[PDB]
Amino acid sequence: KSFEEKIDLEDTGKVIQVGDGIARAYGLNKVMVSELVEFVETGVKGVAFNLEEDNVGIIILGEYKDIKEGHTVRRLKRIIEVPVGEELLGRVVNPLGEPLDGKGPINAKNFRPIEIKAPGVIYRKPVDTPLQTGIKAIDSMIPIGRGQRELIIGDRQTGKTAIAIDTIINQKGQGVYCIYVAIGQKKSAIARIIDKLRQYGAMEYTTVVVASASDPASLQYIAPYAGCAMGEYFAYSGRDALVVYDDLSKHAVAYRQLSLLMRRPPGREAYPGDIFYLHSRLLERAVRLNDKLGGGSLTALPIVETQANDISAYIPTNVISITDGQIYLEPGLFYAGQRPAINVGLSVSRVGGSAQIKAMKQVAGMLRIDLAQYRELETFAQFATELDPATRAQIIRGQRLMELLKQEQYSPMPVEEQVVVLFAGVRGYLDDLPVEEVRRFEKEFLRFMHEKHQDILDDIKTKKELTSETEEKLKKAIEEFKTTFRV
Ligand SMILES: Nc1ncnc2c1ncn2[C@@H]1O[C@H](COP(=O)(O)OP(=O)(O)OP(=O)(O)O)[C@@H](O)[C@H]1O
Ligand SMILES: [Cl-]
Ligand SMILES: [Mg+2]
Repeated sequence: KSFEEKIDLEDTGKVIQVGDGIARAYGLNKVMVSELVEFVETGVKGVAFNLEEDNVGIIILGEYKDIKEGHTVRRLKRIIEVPVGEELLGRVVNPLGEPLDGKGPINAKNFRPIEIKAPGVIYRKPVDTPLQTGIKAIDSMIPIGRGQRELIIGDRQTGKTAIAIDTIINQKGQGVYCIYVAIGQKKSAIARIIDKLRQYGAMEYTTVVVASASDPASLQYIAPYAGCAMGEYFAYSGRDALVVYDDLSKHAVAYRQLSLLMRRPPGREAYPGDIFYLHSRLLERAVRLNDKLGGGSLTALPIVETQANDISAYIPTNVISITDGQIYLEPGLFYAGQRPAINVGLSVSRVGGSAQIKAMKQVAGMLRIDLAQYRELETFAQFATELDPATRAQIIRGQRLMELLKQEQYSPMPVEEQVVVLFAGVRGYLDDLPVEEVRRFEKEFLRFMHEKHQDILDDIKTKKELTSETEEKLKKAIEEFKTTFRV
């Protein structure tokens, strides 16, 4: 036994490469992803991010300058935890839960691990309650239900963050705790977003997790897992949470950079790319739980950035496949002034449709049909030698409906208002106005409804359907408004 191996290879390891806040270890054969380890000599801790045999990747938490090749590493057998709960509402934190807003310590009473295994179907029940974004295009055509996974995808500067942040702003009074995860964005941009969340009153029920462009890849990589945990605190305690991952494209880039920081062991240059599994694990944690587990939910809104609208690229293909629905944004729409720049024909939300309230179902069906007919006709309309009156009417209706789907940033709309405005459209009441005046008509109409017909809005709101009685009154209110509207 003069030269026998001294260490336990399952729970103990040896640093074989260290630098730029990362280490690679021999041993630690039984370590799991996101498990804490300790560098014995220095007392510093780390978190496992890669389980390659005898080449385990470790994110060093804190001072890495003192860690040397040959140092012993020991499993702590604990998944790294973050503070979660009410104490984080109103706060801006990094992925480890440290405050970044100057408001003092968090003093959290609860903690959760950044990784858990997503519960199986036995623990879930069907999505049955809406998550109102307050954005007409989505709430009508791409309804989201609480517990689902909805992708927001499109090129840079198409309005992706805007949808997400407006959705958050709209959760005031909706009973939804919100977690906004900024991954890889510039500090300056993130600051602006936090300011808007503050200004529009969202921070009361919102936690912002930041790992900026200037933060290490390691923090960017941990960010969404920490954010999910923070949301799970509510989901698993009979409450509803929404977590925004902005964005998973930058997250994939950070995970890739982490892997590239250490060199490959000689004679093995290709370990598999499991970014698909990383995002799959993250998103499966969106859940609609059963009654025995409290009935709460966690809705996920991952964001993916495309290049040249290439939704066939790798990350896009991955996340499209592991989400229940997709909202597609496009630069052509954006540039034409169709904002939000959502392609409502291509976008889809399977699981949300049944959860959508009845009042909205009552107007979304016709909307969808009218837009379908419009887009068919637009195939050839501009090259038609002539179009009959009926066809012209269908085009006009369609142009009016598209105009109604335009909406300014930071202005999410109550569902009952969406309903009466979309009713006016689908029923033809904007057909005789110039298209350029639809926005104003909408603005003036809704003032008019509060001023003279609040009881209609109240009824739709309370009943969540448009009854025949209220429908008739609505028809008359619209006609009444038109009476005085100045074209
Ligand atoms: N509904 C809207 N109406 C008018 N302008 C909007 C709307 N939504 C977003 N914008 C504006 O369009 C621009 C792009 O928005 P945003 O940054 O949310 O898009 P993005 O896809 O997240 O871009 P990035 O690639 O920078 O993350 C911003 O200047 C934003 O203020
Ligand atoms: Cl911990
Ligand atoms: Mg963005």
